[PDB]
Amino acid sequence: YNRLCIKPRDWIDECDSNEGGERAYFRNGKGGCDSFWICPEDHTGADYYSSYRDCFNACI
Amino acid sequence: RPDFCLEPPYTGPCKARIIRYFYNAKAGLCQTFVYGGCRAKRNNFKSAEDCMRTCGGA
Repeated sequence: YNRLCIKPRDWIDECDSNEGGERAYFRNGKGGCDSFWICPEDHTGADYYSSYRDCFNACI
Repeated sequence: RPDFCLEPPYTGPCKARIIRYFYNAKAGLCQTFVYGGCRAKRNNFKSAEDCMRTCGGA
């Protein structure tokens, strides 16, 4: 099971694309995935799932 | 890594002003904190190297 499916517990704030935010999808614990806009300073550089489909197929 | 590495730094009840290293699990590396001089917990190292060897990836 890929750890990239799980949103890091410390991430609270989101950032818009106009301030460098990058959209990722994580499991939500309710049978699906939800989007999260990652702030540059929180990002790990990992290649998180970038579409709902990829997250759904790998994490649920 | 040992569980004590995930604990917050502990200054303690004494009043000395000694800089020590602790492993900050949120950041992934060792940072400094002020230690009071007595009743140290395990996440307390005298050098950054020793701190990374113990908590970096053990």
